[PDB]
Amino acid sequence: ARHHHHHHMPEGKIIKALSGFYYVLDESEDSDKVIQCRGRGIFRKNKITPLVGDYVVYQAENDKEGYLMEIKERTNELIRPPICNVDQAVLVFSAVQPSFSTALLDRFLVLVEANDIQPIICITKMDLIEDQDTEDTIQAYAEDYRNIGYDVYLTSSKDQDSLADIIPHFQDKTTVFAGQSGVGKSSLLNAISPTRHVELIHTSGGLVADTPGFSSLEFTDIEEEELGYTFPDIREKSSSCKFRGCLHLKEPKCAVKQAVEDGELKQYRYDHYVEFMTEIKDRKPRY
Ligand code: IUM
Ligand code: IUM
Ligand code: IUM
Ligand code: IUM
Ligand code: IUM
Ligand code: IUM
Ligand code: IUM
Ligand SMILES: [Ca+2]
Ligand SMILES: [Ca+2]
Ligand SMILES: [Ca+2]
Ligand SMILES: [Ca+2]
Ligand SMILES: [Zn+2]
Repeated sequence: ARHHHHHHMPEGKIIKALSGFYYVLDESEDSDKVIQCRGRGIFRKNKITPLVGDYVVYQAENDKEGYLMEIKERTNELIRPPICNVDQAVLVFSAVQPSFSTALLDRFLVLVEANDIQPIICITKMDLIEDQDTEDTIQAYAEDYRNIGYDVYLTSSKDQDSLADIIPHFQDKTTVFAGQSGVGKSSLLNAISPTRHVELIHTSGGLVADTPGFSSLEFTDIEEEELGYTFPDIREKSSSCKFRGCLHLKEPKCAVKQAVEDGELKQYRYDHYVEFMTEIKDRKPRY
């Protein structure tokens, strides 16, 4: 028979943090159990605030609140919402209503990439396209981003609500939704179907944040030499640039610029790179 279950140091993930308690999901036993914990019974001197998404060691006894013992090193941390250890971001945009913008997509991609997160791309409202030229343009963009190496899912509004092709990605990951406010929120609600503080919702074998990420798109923490790494296409071509640390702006014998000339890198990707570079540089005085 089962006895003394509570005399070990189990591990779990913080899925909710509210009013002085931390709710820890523990999948490591036949049970799916959520344990209400205080952060205080050990974990100091160590003033670090626990965050939703933290991987923790905790202790808990029968019919008593638990206590966080140790917070594991964080792989990443978002500021708004305050969450950490995020594996993936589903970036949701509309094909029409409003018209799809590679500029907007590329900005979100940079932010996700710069936070050590894997982007997944979702273009919805495909059902609202009547013009064949509009359909062809969106299919071409989708193939472009697939060729860069992203997963790209084209969905109808009242259909994508099912999230059929996205759901498989949730398993054993922590995921956030971001992108356009309208479609991003509606897709997210669809995902987690059966200010407030963010929670992770346990669904389809993984965790999904109940608040959109990346609500502000400033590049404040990104430096000029770091930007190219967030464009996998530019990043890979940068190996062939003559000068080391080439920023792919006015340098001669730049492989990135040559690739754009040849059609090996999309013109719009490079155009956005240069635009974002300018924005980064404009933070500071120039000499
Ligand atoms: O996974 U990293 O820098
Ligand atoms: O996960 U890395 O370069
Ligand atoms: O997920 U990336 O370069
Ligand atoms: O996950 U990466 O370069
Ligand atoms: O997943 U990658 O470069
Ligand atoms: O899997 U790769 O660049
Ligand atoms: O998995 U890779 O760069
Ligand atoms: Ca622009
Ligand atoms: Ca896929
Ligand atoms: Ca709740
Ligand atoms: Ca590389
Ligand atoms: Zn270059």
